[PDB]
Amino acid sequence: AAEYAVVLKTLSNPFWVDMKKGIEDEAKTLGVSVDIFASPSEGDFQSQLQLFEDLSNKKYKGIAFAPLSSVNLVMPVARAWQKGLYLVNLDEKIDMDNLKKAGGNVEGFVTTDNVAVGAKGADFIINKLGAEGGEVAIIEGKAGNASGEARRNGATEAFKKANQIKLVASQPADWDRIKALDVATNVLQRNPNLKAFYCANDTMAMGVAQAVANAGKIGKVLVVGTDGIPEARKMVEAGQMTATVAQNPADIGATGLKLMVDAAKTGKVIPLEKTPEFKLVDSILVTK
Ligand SMILES: OC[C@H]1O[C@@H](O)[C@H](O)[C@H](O)[C@@H]1O
Repeated sequence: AAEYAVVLKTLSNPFWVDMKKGIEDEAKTLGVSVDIFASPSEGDFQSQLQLFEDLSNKKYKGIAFAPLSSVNLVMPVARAWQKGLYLVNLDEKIDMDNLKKAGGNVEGFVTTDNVAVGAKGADFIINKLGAEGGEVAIIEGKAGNASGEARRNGATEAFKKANQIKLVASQPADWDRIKALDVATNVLQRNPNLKAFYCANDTMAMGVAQAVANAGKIGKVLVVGTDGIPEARKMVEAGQMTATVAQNPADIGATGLKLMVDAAKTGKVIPLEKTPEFKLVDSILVTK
């Protein structure tokens, strides 16, 4: 067992594959050993809990983690903090109110500005639709996930400021390709004048693009994703997706590791009452 553990969401999604490789590179750069785990699937709240708990029970100095939901890892993260492990939250913000109640904290949180991500996606759709504007929809991540909610809120508030836009639907598809395809299919059927989807990640954006194609509407309905996974960047380049707000999961991972290693060197965990370190990794809009 290595010095440090990492718990990621699922390597079924290239975003997490790239974060894993970023962390592995940074561990070599820093000269520290890392064990990296992930759940089979997005659905696996309980397994991810048991996985975290199994790690906390061994001899790791620190754990960096991206929880599947805001709440599923609260109790095991508290347990690790109590035991004196250096904890870093990656990407997906844990519920800090529930974590405090459980008697835990984290050294730091490393993420994208997910409000600005939503805003960039919406601002690009507003720019593309021009003065005519029209009806738009948001395809959300899992309800209550800080990542998704922030992108929903940034996009919504951007759309609201533009008179010529009407947000007709804003619905969860739980980071799932087929659920995103079903939701978008139904949004299209109910809203024959839809002009655009903003999608809180690329897994969902690719299902949305498939819904648009199925309805005969490629190019006529814009599709904007988030993450910049390889298949979405290809869809963008080929005009099957309009754009994606790329993230840098390698840098989120590498920055989170270094924050964990820097914290462990102080030889005391953050006090319950202290505000964690906060580091932002840039986003970039990818277009044709
Ligand atoms: O795992 C689903 C999604 O989780 C979010 O928190 C990440 O920032 C990525 O958008 C990822 O695709």
